[PDB]
Amino acid sequence: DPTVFHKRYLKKIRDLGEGHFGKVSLYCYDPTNTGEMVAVKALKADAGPQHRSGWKQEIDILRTLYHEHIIKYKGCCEDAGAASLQLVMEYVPLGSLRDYLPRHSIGLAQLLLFAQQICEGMAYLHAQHYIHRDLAARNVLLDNDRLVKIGDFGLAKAVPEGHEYYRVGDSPVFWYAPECLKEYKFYYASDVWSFGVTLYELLTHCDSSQSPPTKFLELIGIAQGQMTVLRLTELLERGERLPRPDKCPAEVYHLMKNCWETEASFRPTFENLIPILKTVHEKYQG
Ligand SMILES: CC(C)(C)c1nc2c3ccc(F)cc3c3c(=O)[nH]ccc3c2[nH]1
Repeated sequence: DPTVFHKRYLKKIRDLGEGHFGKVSLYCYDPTNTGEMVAVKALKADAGPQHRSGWKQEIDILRTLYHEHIIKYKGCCEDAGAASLQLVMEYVPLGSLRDYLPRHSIGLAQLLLFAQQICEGMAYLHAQHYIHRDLAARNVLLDNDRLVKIGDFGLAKAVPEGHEYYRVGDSPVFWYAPECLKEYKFYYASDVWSFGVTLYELLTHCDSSQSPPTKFLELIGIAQGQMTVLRLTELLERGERLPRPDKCPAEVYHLMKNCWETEASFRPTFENLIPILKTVHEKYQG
């Protein structure tokens, strides 16, 4: 059953973040009056046809998802001037792990709990026959209780019923498995590769000097898209991998490497990752 927010009662507070197709801002929704704080995401200015269709897909997908570790869809708002809907979501005031981790002292057990929660949301997503396609620390958000909420479903897709992959502008190539780069196939297992990269980001505390783009660009250089993807594919097929983060346990690095098996069918499922991460979280907790 639909929920409609009325622009007449939305009062902008501040900007929060920029995703693939939309910008997110904080609003007070006050049909009285104070009222509820909500996040509102709107189609970016100068959006072309391809962007409007991506944006429509994002709203359609998020409208169907309902889980403790997926950012909560609240409703939509019409913007008649844009001829487009605006997406209203819960407000999660700690923002993304990309912005949070560099600014706080966080232990290994906490990082592994974040990872477990990411796997729980992703196991749910895959249950529902969607792939995310940009599973990266920038898109993992934290609520006031530091509970993980996966966000930015801008690239997400329904995997055609009867299949284990979706056949695929600017892609987040430094988070992508070789089959995505080379075969233009995005499997459920391709999101698991991306999770491995995200886990690497968590263990490096989202330090920019250690980031996946920094590490790969050191080897590939700035180049055109096609050349970048070719060079990246070659490195990955030859077994090149992101290094073990300082202070990362051997078994946690082995977990990353398993998520980065070149052959997709050898990677763990998100369902299996849940108890694996639970186990290592408890181990390093006490
Ligand atoms: C970059 C991206 C599109 C993933 C994004 N950033 C935020 C965000 C950043 C800081 C903050 F305090 C809140 C949010 C936020 C939010 O509160 N709700 C929904 C999405 C979202 C968000 N979505």
